[PDB]
Amino acid sequence: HHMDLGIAGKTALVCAASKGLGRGCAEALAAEGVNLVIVARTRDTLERTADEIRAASNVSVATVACDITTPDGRAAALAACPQPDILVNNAGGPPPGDFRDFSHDDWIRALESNMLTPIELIRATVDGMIARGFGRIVNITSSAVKAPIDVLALSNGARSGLTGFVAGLARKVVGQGVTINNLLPGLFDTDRIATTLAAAANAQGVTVDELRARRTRDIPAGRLGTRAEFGAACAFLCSVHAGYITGQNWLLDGGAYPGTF
Amino acid sequence: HHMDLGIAGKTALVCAASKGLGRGCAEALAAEGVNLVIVARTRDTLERTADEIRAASNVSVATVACDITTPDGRAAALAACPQPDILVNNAGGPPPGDFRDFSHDDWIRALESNMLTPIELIRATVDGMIARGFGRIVNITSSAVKAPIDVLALSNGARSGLTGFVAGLARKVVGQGVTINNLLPGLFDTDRIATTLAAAANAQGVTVDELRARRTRDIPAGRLGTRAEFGAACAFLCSVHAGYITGQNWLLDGGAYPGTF
Amino acid sequence: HHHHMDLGIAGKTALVCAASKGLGRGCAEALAAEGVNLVIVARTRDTLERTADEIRAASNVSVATVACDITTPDGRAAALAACPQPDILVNNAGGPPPGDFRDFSHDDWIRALESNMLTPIELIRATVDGMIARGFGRIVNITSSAVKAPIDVLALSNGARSGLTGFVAGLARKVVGQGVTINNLLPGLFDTDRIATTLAAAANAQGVTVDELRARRTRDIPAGRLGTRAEFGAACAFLCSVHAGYITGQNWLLDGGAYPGTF
Amino acid sequence: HHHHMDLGIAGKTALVCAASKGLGRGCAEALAAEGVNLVIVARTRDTLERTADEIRAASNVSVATVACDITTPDGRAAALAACPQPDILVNNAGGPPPGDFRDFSHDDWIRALESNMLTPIELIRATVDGMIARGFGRIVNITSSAVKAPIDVLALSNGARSGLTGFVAGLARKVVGQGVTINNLLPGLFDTDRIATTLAAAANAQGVTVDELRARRTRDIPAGRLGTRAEFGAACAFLCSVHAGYITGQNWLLDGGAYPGTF
Repeated sequence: HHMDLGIAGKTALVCAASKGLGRGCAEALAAEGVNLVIVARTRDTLERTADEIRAASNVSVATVACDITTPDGRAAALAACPQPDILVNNAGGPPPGDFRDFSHDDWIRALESNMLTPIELIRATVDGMIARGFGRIVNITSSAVKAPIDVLALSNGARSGLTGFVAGLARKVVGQGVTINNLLPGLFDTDRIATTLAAAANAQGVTVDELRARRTRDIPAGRLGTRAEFGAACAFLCSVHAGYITGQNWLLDGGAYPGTF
Repeated sequence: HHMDLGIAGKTALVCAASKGLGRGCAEALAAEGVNLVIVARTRDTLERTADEIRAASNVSVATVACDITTPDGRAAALAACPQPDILVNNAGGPPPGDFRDFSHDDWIRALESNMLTPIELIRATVDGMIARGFGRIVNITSSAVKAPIDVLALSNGARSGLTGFVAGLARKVVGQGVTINNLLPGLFDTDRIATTLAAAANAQGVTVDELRARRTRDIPAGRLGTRAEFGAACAFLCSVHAGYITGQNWLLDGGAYPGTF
Repeated sequence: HHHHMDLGIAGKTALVCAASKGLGRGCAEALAAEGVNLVIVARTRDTLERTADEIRAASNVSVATVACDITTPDGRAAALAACPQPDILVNNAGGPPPGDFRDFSHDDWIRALESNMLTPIELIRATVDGMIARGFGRIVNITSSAVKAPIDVLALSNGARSGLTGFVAGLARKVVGQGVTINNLLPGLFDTDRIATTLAAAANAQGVTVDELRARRTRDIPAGRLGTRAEFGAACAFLCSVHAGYITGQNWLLDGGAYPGTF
Repeated sequence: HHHHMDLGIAGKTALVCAASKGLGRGCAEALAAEGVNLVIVARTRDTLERTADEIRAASNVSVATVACDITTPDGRAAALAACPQPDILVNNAGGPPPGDFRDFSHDDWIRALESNMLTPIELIRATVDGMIARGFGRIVNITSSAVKAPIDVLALSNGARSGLTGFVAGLARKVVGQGVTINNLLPGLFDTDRIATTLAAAANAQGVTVDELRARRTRDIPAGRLGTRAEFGAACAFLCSVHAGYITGQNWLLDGGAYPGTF
């Protein structure tokens, strides 16, 4: 009698889910019987990922290729999934830089991608969850929310704004059967991280294996995270066993962040 | 293909597990195939709880009736479970009061029960976990660690001391396959809470149903927690999917604590 | 007889936002008592120039005024023309009205982010390089105790002030080695004209006496009183002092113990 | 010409623990400059009385000394006999040596809890009722930046100082409405004699120059320097002032930005 998360037959809208942590979340939810609508910008990769999840599990996997940060792209995703039980917010962050070089429009784009679009997706779906007495909102943010990185001012700001908004709203809807929680990944072994690592490796003159050992040395767990274990945490939060858990900021970083809290 | 926590056949030592949250943890672990050694002070209740878990699951459930806060009682528990894979620390807190009335010995007893005994149990078992490349330590503390209650100075102090100790040690052993995490319960529907509630109800002149509605009004989720959902969180932390999670303080309180973090 | 604390900043210059009344005026008056020359900003001219008159009489520093809207590019340019090289910058702005985020338009979010996050960041961007060049800077952002404990009806300022706080944390570690600190002051409930006006409208809306509603909110404050703009300004002045150069990226809660978190 | 900050506590009395040198001496000297009469405590007589001599010459307040061990009942009684009714209490004690908790005896934990948690709590218990009766009290506990970011080799002080911090949080909300505040100061790395002695033994053990090891630890501090006992004492004095009565249960980090957490 293994752990039954109790969400088979529910529906999840999973953002930026063709690769990486979003993909890991979709895979974990489908493995528990959750039907999916998965969103990304690029058609080809999104379709292959859907084909793989569909073949591995026994659920439907619809796809929306769109830019969810625009009004018409957001409407496209919501038309494909108008009444989700589960919403996984997720978006790429802006490139590193010095805030002296960021325009006003740079700040707006970052706030739209990593704060206002998540809030609008919650806005559009939360009343249906309330009416049905069940909802699970999981926002993929970053361990930078706990310890902001110097060169990531844009996502430091935008994701911290989402986190403060979530803290207020989570307490408002939990009594109606809807939880809202944030997952804060540290460094995870995704294709994006790998091709990023290969960028700074050829730049810093080091090998790719050498620079990987350096970033690992700063992780007490001595490894990167995997998209499977991240998806597993997402699935548990979405379960019928987690309805007393809301407004939480779960750090999945192998202990790298040094704070007591 | 539901979620396989991957811990069938492992061994767990669960403290103060004849009733309440400790019992819920033991039940959840046994349901995932974990063989148990369960500890309490009173023989009769401990044996009935073991009989019930044994009958419901297919695992062995050994019992130790002892006072784990003494050297000889701690040795009794460790003799019954010398090499656990999983350790669940758990102990009743001291009664409420005014610190002007607490003796030095009151402080010592509270520190022994809720801080030093957990640390000694970790001390006695962690090297075996390291040698085997796997360990899970879960400390049941309290939501008071995040927002200390005026009349619970003794447990406010002792549990905060354990929490600070854990933060340092968790980062040291995670690379060796051992995680250490704290579960912070809010108000849960246990027999202890119920008979406590009936105490302050006959004292304050109110009904038992009236005082229950009052404490609920301060919980945004509009209900008390259950020992099953608490045990489910413990089981997930103990799983092979949670090895990148350490040093965490997971609040299970229906959103009552108002802080962003 | 006794020495008493010399904050060491006499003759420096502070740019203080929304300084015509309330907490911003408290910071301006506390800095003026330390010998800091002032440029004070507000949208309306009449009240702002009256405040300048009164600070000039009460202190021995120069006070200049800019009536402008710092949430626009033109208003920010006007402020920086009048104070191009501040040693001290106090960011400060009123928050948006409360409501339910399901009734917010997209522009409600943009305006809240502009007022309470992007405008402070832009003023920091425009002033920090001069502070670095002189080896001394003090930036104090007036945010809110709501940053520690958000409530759902203040969704707009919850989000925007939290976003500012997250940015500040990153930048503060980058510039402290060059003599610039960046810290946030988080007020609970303070005895200002704005608060007294807002409280009266809630008492008339709820059908209760102003005394009844004042007492109710005081019951939720362990200190049993409201804060004063003077004690708030005093904390601002200490952060701006030569004795606070090892303090940066902090979020100092001035709320009479109202927030119950250990941290 | 300029007024400069009057902390309003001239003529009050402070009991300052481990005040013969280092951060405790910094707090004593900062309070004496505000007109606060002193009772200063340390275990050894010669250094303590020398410090009293020097503070007396530098200030206009009375200084009394108690050579005692405040970790024992007798030592605490001696301290309270010499200062039965302090307005201000500064708790302060050196922490245990570093090590691996698997090598600690049970008594190692008891002694660490006594020194860094139970002794401060007992001194608060012995002095708080008088502060309440007079409507004014200031308690400042010197803890450590390790309370925010514990490292495993400091397990003993990690646990004991965290336990004190959790107790303080609860009590601080109970007494602030009666005019008593309780706050914690969390030092990072400060330029004291104790630190210089410890650093030299690590440089001789590691086979490196003292300069080499000093530079290495400074590289981990964004401020690029060590803290001073003077700026630490200044923050203590501000918390002890009449301008800090709305501040309680706080944990002020003085570490040059070393700890990277937003909060």
